[PDB]
Amino acid sequence: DLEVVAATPTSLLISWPPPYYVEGVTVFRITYGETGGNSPVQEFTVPYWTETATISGLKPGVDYTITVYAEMYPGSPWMDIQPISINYRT
Amino acid sequence: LTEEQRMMIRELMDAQMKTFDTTFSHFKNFRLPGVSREEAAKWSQVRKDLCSLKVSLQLRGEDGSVWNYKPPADSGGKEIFSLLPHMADMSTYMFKGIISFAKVISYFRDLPIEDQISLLKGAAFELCQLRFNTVFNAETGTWECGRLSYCLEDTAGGFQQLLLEPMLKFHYMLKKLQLHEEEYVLMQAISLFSPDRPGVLQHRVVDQLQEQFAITLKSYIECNRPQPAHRFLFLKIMAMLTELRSINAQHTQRLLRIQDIHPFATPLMQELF
Repeated sequence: DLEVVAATPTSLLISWPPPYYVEGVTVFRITYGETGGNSPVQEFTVPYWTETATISGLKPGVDYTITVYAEMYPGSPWMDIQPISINYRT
Repeated sequence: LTEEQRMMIRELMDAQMKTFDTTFSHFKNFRLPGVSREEAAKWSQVRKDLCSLKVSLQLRGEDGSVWNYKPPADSGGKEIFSLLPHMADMSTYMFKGIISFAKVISYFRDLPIEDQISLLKGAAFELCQLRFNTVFNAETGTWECGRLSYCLEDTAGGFQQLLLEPMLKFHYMLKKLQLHEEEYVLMQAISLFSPDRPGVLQHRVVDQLQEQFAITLKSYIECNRPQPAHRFLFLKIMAMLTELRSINAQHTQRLLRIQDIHPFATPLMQELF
């Protein structure tokens, strides 16, 4: 599961459970894009320990798509997949 | 060189090769430049921190087109910043590599997770700097980073001016040593495990590891380096590492000052610091 702990119309706070397949993971890539897009996707990355992320500058009233990718130091694994995804609206 | 030492070096070598992209082939999508209060006098200090850095940037095409960027002279402006967004992306890309490199090592994975976090946060800039050095060209005064290159401006100024900044001096001095890849990799290991670093419960375990690596570095040089010249060399490298830790502290202060008037930092950088 991926959760939004809090929202404001601009801004998001989001959480995920730790895996499971860590160590596995060097970092989490995070992508948020407008939910089906004109928008270019935005991705940023955080350390494997981090359970929490902030997304900012969002438009009000817009449905959104948020994707988390967990990134594996070469030949872990734990395979592979999934990216885990959610949609939220201003 | 004990079978264990040889094994230790082998593991480090593997991690770097997986860990580290010398090409910077996979470095993509970076930002590019051009693309009354008081606080201020914070600004005058901030300008000083920026001033030391400043570099030309060159991009090489798949075409073999070259793009050259020359940074503005200071002004007020907020000109000074312009590189900063690009720099953060490069640091962020480097950091991801650094984190993997730690992850690969068996000893690091073994460590209690809180300890990993403390070490990585302490380590990360120093390791990143060490990786940069391998790219660095003293004669050029350039870091060559695949298609990307960064070239130092000449203040003229001088070398005498240039050497004033600790980071620049360190790269030139480290480059002089002409280290083997094993030597560079060991340094990262010694840096990566520091007992000192803030937030570390498990001092005793780390210190042994750091010592064990240090001996391996000491052993390697004596066996592999033909001795008579090189008797010093281990001492100098250790000296460089000590210098690095101090430089790391200086950098950390600088970033905080820059951010506070200006924020560039990526989420990973904030997470890491």
